[PDB]
Amino acid sequence: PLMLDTAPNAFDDQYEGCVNKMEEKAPLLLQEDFNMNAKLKVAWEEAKKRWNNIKPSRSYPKGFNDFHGTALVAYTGSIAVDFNRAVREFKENPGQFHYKAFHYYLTRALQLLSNGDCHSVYRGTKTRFHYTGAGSVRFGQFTSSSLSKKVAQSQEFFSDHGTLFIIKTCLGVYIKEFSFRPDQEEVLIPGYEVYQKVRTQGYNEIFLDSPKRKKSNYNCLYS
Ligand SMILES: NC(=O)c1csc([C@@H]2O[C@H](COP(=O)(O)CP(=O)(O)OC[C@H]3O[C@@H](n4cnc5c(N)ncnc54)[C@H](O)[C@@H]3O)[C@@H](O)[C@H]2O)n1
Repeated sequence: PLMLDTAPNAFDDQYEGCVNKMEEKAPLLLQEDFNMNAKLKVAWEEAKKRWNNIKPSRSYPKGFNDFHGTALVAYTGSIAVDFNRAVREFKENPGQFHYKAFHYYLTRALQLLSNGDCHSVYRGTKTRFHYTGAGSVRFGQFTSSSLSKKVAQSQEFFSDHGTLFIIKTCLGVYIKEFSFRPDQEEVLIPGYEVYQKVRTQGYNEIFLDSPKRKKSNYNCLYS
């Protein structure tokens, strides 16, 4: 089983106060990430082509640029697992974090896309999660969920050995438009959202309620 807690070791940068500085420095940071992360570079190049195709269909929040769009498209792609792991295990050995720019752009994409609306979402997993009683919960990593319980419980994401999270999120963003899917009705939740009410029901249902945005352990680390 995996532990569900406040994600004390996750890279949870919210970039409070350094957005202008990051928008200037992240392009350089991105080249650095790529130079040491071949898988990310490939996922990004492929996502940039798809973004090019998606972009004309609609308008995006002011300040939302191609980096934000390409990061989000890439995330719904195959790179999510490796990225999330790197974020989750950050504090462990923060010398080899090669998603410095990627983490910023994806974080900023969701910040720009989130109006504040709250959602009832569901997330299915094939690995059992155990709440270790910390008092509250943060996912740490960016966390995918769906507006549809059907989707969350589908064999694609869930099995009896895993967990179904029933979540009320107010920072999650409906990113259907961006996904290589998009019938997954995905709501992407930032890892720094805190759920003040945690309730386990049965062996595989975890209810996460009372979301709140709280300060992160890291802030503008690479700015
Ligand atoms: N899960 C859903 O219901 C759902 C709805 S849309 C969606 C899509 O699924 C794809 C992958 O997303 P996902 O977030 O499941 C990938 P996520 O990084 O959760 O991968 C899950 C695996 O990573 C490891 N892991 C995850 N969390 C932890 C943890 N807290 N501690 C230790 N190890 C952990 C384990 O191997 C776990 O099985 C994306 O394309 C996303 O768009 N998933």
